[PDB]
Amino acid sequence: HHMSTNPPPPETSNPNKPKRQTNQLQYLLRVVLKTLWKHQFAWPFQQPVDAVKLNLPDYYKIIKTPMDMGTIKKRLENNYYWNAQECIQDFNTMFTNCYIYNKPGDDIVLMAEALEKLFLQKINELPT
Ligand SMILES: COc1cc2c(c(OC)c1OC)-c1ccc(OC)c(=O)cc1[C@@H](NC(C)=O)CC2
Ligand code: NA
Repeated sequence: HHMSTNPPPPETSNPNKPKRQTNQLQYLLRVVLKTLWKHQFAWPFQQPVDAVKLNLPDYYKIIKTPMDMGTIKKRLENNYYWNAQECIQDFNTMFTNCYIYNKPGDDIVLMAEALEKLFLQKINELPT
């Protein structure tokens, strides 16, 4: 009777949202996102959590601000962001969602931690 569904994905396109192309946002796409996207642990993070497919009916009860690298990649390619901080916040939301939903010893958490370490190493060099 009652089907579980996924929420609409986060907005990747809004012509009326203020947006800029900055050196920092270019670095976030060409260096930061590119590095994490190709990482051996990227696969769970390359698209919204599909709670229907993965049989996680509780995921979107716990995680109220979903984020993932597929969304971030589209945002960067679509010039969705006003500043680097908005994009950094999306990465932080993605990692934090994983830590919140799962338990500290879990494989998925180990994966997120490795991606986060690389992320922090790259944003240490954010230009400007
Ligand atoms: C049945 O197979 C899978 C099922 C899930 C996940 C997953 O990717 C590792 C799977 O492998 C395809 C899974 C995926 C993504 C998550 O966040 C990105 C998450 O928090 C959490 C998960 C999963 N939880 C854990 C502790 O790995 C639950 C659902
Ligand atoms: Na947790």
